[PDB]
Amino acid sequence: PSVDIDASQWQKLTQSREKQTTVITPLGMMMLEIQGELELPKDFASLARRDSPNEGRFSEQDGETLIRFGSLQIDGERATLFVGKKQRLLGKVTKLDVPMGIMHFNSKDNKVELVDVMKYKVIFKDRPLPIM
Amino acid sequence: TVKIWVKYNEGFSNAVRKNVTWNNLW
Amino acid sequence: ALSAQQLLNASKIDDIDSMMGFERYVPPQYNGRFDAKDIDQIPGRVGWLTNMHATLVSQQGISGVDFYFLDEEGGSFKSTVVYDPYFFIACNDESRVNDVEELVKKYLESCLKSLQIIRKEDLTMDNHLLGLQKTLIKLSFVNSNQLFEARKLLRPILQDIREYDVPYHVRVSIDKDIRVGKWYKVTQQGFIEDTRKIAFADPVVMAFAIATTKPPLKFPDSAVDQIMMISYMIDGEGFLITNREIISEDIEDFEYTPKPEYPGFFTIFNENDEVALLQRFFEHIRDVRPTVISTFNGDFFDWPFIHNRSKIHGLDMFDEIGFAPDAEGEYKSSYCSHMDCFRWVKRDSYLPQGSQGLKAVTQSKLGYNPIELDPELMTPYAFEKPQHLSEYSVSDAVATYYLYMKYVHPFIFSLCTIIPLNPDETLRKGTGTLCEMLLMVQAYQHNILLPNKHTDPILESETYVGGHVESLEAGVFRSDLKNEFKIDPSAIDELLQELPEALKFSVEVENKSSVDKVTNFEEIKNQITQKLLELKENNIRNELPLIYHVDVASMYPNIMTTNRLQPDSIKAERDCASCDFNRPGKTCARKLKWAWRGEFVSEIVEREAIVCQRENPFYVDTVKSFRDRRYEFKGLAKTWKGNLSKIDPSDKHARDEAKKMIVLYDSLQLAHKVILNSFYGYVMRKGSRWYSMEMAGITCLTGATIIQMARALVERVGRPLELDTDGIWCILPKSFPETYFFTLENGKKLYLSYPCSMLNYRVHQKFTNHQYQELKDPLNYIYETHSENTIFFEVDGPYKAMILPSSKEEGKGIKKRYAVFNEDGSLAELKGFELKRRGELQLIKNFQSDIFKVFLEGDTLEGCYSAVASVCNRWLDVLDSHGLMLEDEDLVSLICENRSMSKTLKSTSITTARRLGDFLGEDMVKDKGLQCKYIISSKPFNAPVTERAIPVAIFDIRTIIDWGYYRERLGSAIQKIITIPAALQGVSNPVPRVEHPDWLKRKIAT
Amino acid sequence: SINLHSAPEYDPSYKLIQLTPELLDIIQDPVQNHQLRFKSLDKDKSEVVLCSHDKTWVLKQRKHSNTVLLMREFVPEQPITFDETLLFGLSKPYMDVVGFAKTESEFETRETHGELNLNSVPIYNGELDFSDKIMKRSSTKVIGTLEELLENSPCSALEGISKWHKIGGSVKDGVLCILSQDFLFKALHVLLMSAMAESLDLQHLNVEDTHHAVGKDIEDEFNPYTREIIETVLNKFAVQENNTWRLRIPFIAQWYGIQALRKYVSGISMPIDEFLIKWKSLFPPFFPCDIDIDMLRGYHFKPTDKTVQYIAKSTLPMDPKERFKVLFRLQSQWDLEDIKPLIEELNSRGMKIDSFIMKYARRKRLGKKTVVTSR
Ligand code: SF4
Repeated sequence: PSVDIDASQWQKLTQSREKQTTVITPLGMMMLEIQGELELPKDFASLARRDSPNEGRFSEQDGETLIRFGSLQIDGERATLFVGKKQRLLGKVTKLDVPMGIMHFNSKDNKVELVDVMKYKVIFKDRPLPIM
Repeated sequence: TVKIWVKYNEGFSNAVRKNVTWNNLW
Repeated sequence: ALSAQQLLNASKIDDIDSMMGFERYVPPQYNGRFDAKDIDQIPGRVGWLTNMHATLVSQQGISGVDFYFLDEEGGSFKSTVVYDPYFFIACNDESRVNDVEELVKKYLESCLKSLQIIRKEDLTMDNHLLGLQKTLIKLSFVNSNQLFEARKLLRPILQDIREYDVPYHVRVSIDKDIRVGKWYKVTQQGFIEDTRKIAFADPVVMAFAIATTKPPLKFPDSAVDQIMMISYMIDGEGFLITNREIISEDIEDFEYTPKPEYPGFFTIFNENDEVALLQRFFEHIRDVRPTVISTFNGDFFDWPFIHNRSKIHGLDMFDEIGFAPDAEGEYKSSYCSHMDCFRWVKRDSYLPQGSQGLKAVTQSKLGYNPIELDPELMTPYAFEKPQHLSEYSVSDAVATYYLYMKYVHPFIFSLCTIIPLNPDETLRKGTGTLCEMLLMVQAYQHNILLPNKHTDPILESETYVGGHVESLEAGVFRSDLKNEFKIDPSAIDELLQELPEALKFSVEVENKSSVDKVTNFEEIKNQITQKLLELKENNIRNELPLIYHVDVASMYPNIMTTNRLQPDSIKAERDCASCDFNRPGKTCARKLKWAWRGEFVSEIVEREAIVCQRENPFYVDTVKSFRDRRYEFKGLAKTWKGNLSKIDPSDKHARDEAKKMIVLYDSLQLAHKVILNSFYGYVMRKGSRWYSMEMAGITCLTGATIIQMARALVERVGRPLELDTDGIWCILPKSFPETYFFTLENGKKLYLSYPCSMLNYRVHQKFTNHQYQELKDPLNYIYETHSENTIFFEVDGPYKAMILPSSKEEGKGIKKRYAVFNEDGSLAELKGFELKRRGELQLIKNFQSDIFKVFLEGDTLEGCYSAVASVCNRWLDVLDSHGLMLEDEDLVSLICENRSMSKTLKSTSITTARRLGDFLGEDMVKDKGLQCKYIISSKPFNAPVTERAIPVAIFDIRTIIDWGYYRERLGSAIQKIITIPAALQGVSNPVPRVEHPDWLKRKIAT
Repeated sequence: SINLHSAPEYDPSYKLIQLTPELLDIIQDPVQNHQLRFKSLDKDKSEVVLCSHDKTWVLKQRKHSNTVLLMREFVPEQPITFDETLLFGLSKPYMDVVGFAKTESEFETRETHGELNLNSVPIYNGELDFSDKIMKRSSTKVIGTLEELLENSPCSALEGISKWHKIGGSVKDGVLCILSQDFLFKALHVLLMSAMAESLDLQHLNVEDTHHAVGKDIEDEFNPYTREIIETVLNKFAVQENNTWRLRIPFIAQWYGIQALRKYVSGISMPIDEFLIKWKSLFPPFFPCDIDIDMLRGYHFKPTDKTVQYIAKSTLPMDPKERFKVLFRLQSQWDLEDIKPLIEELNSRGMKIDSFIMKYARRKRLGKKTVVTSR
């Protein structure tokens, strides 16, 4: 079997915006890689209901329960990641040597569309500490 | 609302290169 | 009779061997002139020698030795040399040598193969120095069995022995001057070394990794557990064989290349079961015919497992690949080396025992971290994650392959070129025996009669001091913190006095030059004069230090060569009875001090012994010459470095041999280095043939005197902090004269570190043997005397930081524990600490690994103790809050304690082990390596220390844990690393829960 | 700070592909429409390749042990306030992003030679009325056009056409086929005989003049040398650019030499001199070319140094030891530079040929020649 690469949408958005300079592209996209395992609840709908608005850790967004699972604070190349109430990660923004590409394999129609290119990544390589 | 965290991997390992089939993708 | 049984095993081995490609080659007859220079004319076959073995051949069998060669084209053959075994009997009455001859002639009616009269040197015998030799009866035998019959005849007499453990292969390799790794043309006249070929040929190399089943929490047992995978590599290409009765999916072909240097394309063999994997394994091995197979602890785990499943599957490993257990239970063939890397790891890698696992060696030597997987998850993964298991397996195989090839291969293969043994033997014999055999080689070539081996059991104890160690100061010293020096001006006065000759000596003796060609002699000398005069005036000074380490280069071998020291030089109730005493001046005999230490209760008695300056020199010329050959290779190395840079970067230009050459000469000089320093330790070994307690005393006392002179100078011009056996860490004033560089007339430069040369000059002024004699003309027995001294301190530094620990006990330091930092701020050595000791709290390891690097921040002492106080307070928060401010998963990992039992169950290690034994059966604790997972519990309250560890993993944790105990152990560590040096330097307790005890405040001035 | 959101379920359709600079530049060319294509020979077994219009990459998936979350920007529908916990170094959120994908591997691309899947393509021996014969066999695969063939083949378009030209692909009586060696070269020889018969410029050949030259005095129904055949011969033995052909004269002569080997000196090893004489005489008159055995190095063998016999490299075993075994049976002594092109395809690592041999077989030289002596 065989199928062509669709790159029109990314190309049109790409041509009108500059080459990627910093960690965030002019189109507002980003990746994330973590040296570890994200221990998440086995269910999601149930825990979003006990979530209080002040905490806002398990929000409801457009009928989908999104979890506010942590926070990332970007200071230049330095980045620090606090997760929950009990985790803190110190890290760095690193520029990809080879700009990777995320794309989309529409399995239904066996169609492939190039979605985006990434040039930087936010990495946390040290063991998490409490947020204190 | 307080049981979300990351189990830290001490290091980084990159696995063996593997061949890709159409079925690996589909 | 018993001959013919060895002939049957030999013929079976011969069949195996011929099946593997070593047919007996017998080179053509050549009645002509044995010449080594026209080697290419003589009929025969040129080969690189890669192995050799003793054998028995039929016309009862005849003993001889087979030598295995690789040709210049990658091929192979075997050839055999025959040789008569022999040993000598010495007689105590020469007048009846004919009677001894006649006696044994009758006594040995048929056991004897032949006899002949020869003369040897006896160093105990009067007038041996004028060439009088000892007369012997040589007794020869057809084989070792006949030798063994003679020894059994002799054993009742000894109740009421010579050459009894000399390996047959060693005796032939030496007498024939043969070494594995060298090139020979095998001819009728004998073996002719091809000196034109030096570069090794390329052996067949096999690396493999197995994966096996095991029961939960117990060890694999080969009677019932099965192999689930076998992975292997042949010359850098990977293979994986799978037993699809157990591994739940077919692994597909893939590439694993963990570094570009190391490509790994793996082919998969999905086999139905265990026997099939074995036959494909044996078959592939037979296909490729490896002559090295390497493992890690394959002799104790892998191989017996293979043997027992083979037996279980009706396979005969000897028939399949020629491996069988030896007397040690190790699996050996004739044609293929078993390189169990663990022996090399334990003996030669220079790593602490805490780091002797494959992981730590991989990290140290190959420099990256492969994938690791708990065996308990490996069995479920057979079903659940077969790909993950396969990624793990090939990571194992790649690490082992390249580990062998990059480190073990150059080292072992280069060392084999001078020692007359195969790699296996060099791996397994004691270093003492290694020393013994080298000296035997050297002795045989100089016609020196071997002493018998000492045999008395150990003076029941003999734990004398070998080296002198003192802890003098603890604390942090840093190049950005100023220190106080109190300079002794009279040290400077002595130095100024020595200065013309010390600097001239530096140029001409230390640097092997001549003052004539030096441009800046007077300049340098003025600059030094000014620095010393300045220090002399302002001798109580407070400024930034230079943190130096000075260490004498190869201390004891240099002591040996300077003083011509060896065991046979010890008078042993007689000297000068027959050779003339007066004409040297001390009546020939040179008295030297040693410090004797007996255990009988310990007592030191100073003693003195006489070393004749004319005795036959056999040990020391080999060591001096060996030192020079290493220096040779350092030179050659440098020339090669120039070759390694002159050339182009097109790696395919027939210079990958040159880089191998570079690596090779590197390997050769370090292999010579290790052999050089083992010459000292031989003289203290149990059962030594060259035993001298006196020699050990002389070495320690001489080194102690040199190093005490050096500490006493630095102590007068700076501040020494710690001294251990051969090293001195000190601080010198920044104004102290340090490094200069003379320019030669040709423009070359000679390095000068002035503190090292001032000490080396003093050592040569005070410790030169002016009585060194050497045979200038042996026929007339005339000695010439001269002055020898090759003992030189060298200096390292100045460094970025230094941290020294203190004991918890008054006026006591801690030896063999320190921290040292390189100029770049990195950690150079960690010795002795709990990290290294078996059985330590992971929390403590995590603590120390966090804390050490944080002492380089800040500009003052108080800020550094504040920053480490802060990390301590983080740790105080985890333990004082009993871990509550912490997710539940991170806690369980940190508190486990694991302990090895040094004996059998039949201490805290003992109780945990005992309870594991009782619960899971005594077989669990009859063996070593029992995984004892435990915590020290709060409960039972009021129970003794030996009852404190009860295994709990076997079973709320926050109330079970003795949190005060673990914080107190960590406190102890905090005391040793942070607070007590702070305390002795007058900084108030930055970790207040560990209080300054009274002794340290009193100890110090305050 | 940035507010971090996660979807409860990621779409595994989003996957990471390594994009080399060249791939990126190609990718960042809006001019191309269908120049990039994911290709694979089949769905369950064969590898999947990435092809540009002229280059091909093989895909390699490489797993990693980290958690990699792909996110993109979203506008939260309702205002939400964060719990400030013991968060130091943590500012007010100034974006909300939601992780919509979580990828566990990367896809490495290595440039590789695209190859044609010549599974169902039959061999043509010059039978008249071949369309009937293609239905005498049960070849379900129909190849109307080369593009369809290329589409289900693991190669690029340009790679496909080049290989198609290389293998002498054609179409006869409306059915695509591949000419046998014998009939192809016979048709070539007769064609060249017409070419010298019509005095065409061999450096500026076109399809029409050549087709007319072959079929000038023969009936079209019994003239198998059609225009498509003409296009094949031009695309095989000549190079185009309208686009015109120029003959690769030493190459054609080499082909002719291989053909001569296959007809006359395959079952017997003639001394090189006589075969070259007959060979030379075998050409159509006045054809300008000389000869050397190196031109047929890799296509013939020499039992001794002064004799020649044909050998096809295709007949040699894939496995080095087996291939060397049969090579040494064919010629006791080989020249190193002579034996290299027979084993070149097995020379994957690109290193010195002697090291490649030394794993299996072993070398032994002489004065000018370096030979290999397998046991
Ligand atoms: S001390 Fe000198 S004179 Fe005396 S035995 Fe020894 S070597 Fe001879």
